[PDB]
Amino acid sequence: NTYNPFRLDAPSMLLIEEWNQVTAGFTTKNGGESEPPFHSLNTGLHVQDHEQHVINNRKKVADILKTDLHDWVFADQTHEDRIHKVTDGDRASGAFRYDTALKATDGLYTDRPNLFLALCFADCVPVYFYDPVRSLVGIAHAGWKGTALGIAASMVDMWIRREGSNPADIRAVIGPAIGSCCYTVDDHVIDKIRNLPLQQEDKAFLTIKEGEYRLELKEVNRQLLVHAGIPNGQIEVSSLCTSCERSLFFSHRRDRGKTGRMMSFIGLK
Ligand SMILES: [Cl-]
Ligand SMILES: [K+]
Ligand SMILES: [Zn+2]
Repeated sequence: NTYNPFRLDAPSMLLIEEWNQVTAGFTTKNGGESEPPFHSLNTGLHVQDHEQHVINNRKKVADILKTDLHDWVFADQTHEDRIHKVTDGDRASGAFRYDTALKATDGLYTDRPNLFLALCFADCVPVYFYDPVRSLVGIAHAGWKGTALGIAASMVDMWIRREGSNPADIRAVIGPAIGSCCYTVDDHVIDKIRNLPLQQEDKAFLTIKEGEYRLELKEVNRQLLVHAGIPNGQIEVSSLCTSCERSLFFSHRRDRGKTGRMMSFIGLK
């Protein structure tokens, strides 16, 4: 299926065209230095890959975007719902060492120029946020936990309440993540999903058999953005499934737990 709203600058980059001034995108599996099981453009420092290879994969992505890795900010992602407003002082945090990545953080946004925000992915849902009026860019990492927590709606509530955004001005993109085609969950997950402040929670999951459910994590997040006040017309959901697209993405589910991570990135220049 189409890459839309992304454009493929092969091999390594998928770029959100309409936003580019914002630079936003998502990396692919290809064009890196990492050995199996991280072949080849692994960007995670937390998956026991060779550290120098990950920094070089990041150094290559930073150079394609004609930026410096010193102006990048990374998160210690704990699959909760903490959103950090990145400022100049946060520069280079987590970019070369995981020790300085933003602790227990899964949402990032900023209004400062030349400051690139970065989240790691290999099946979970990447969300992008852009307010062209307030000149805010943001990204959030939503697995099933972050989805049940509504980390995507908190980004919108944070822009509305702390930053003075009009929710009608906010644009959002949902990137490559695991589709319902390849994702089944137990009651423990579904009970937490169906407890979201959405009334149409069950539109995103079905029952295969008792205790096994198919779940579309992109759709719950899209529902949470519309609930939060973003007009549905201003949300674009990538159809790409990280499990299905074997030549493009790492997938935690397909690869049986030991694999690389792509990254989403956004920044203003
Ligand atoms: Cl439970
Ligand atoms: K249903
Ligand atoms: Zn799939």
